[PDB]
Amino acid sequence: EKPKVYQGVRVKITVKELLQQRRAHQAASGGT
Amino acid sequence: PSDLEELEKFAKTFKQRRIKLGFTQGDVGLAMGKLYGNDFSQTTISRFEALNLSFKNMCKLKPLLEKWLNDAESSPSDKRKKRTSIETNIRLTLEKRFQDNPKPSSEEISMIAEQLSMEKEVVRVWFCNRRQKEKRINC
DNA sequence: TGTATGCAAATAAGG
DNA sequence: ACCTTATTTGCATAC
Repeated sequence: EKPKVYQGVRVKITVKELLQQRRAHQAASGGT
Repeated sequence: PSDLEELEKFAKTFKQRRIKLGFTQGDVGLAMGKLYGNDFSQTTISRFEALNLSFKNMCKLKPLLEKWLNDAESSPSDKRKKRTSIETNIRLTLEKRFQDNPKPSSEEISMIAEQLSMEKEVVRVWFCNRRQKEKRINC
């Protein structure tokens, strides 16, 4: 199987992605 | 007012409550079409519940969805152009026109519209979108 | 038979 | 007007 090249428009930053970044930051902040 | 914390929970809650009411994703959009002028698609509803929409796009849709669910839980029940479907034959001709002339003039757009029996603005938008696609695919 | 998604029409907002 | 860039959406279709 060969990777295709994504053709089209995507939501630049989804809420899903924003939430994941918070949890990553919160993990480091919670530790510090 | 909304926050990523509230949006995450509403998407979880909304899906749970809508299934119990017996509504499918598409039915929600159609009910939204009657309640609110713009008819929304199953695709948009799925993206809202999956948190795969933009922050502001979700913030905008949440109040409209909240009213429907509360109003429909209360009482038991159950300006945007439609996307034009371009058939493979029309698309192949347009791609051929894009090769010979990347940026058509309005007069050239009008002729192509008459040739393929399509409305002019759709052809104009198609070339505008096609040009952007070429930019992304070939940086 | 619903739900997720690739691809892309429609729209918004500057020149 | 219509070019641009940048998002909002929705057919069609694979799950």
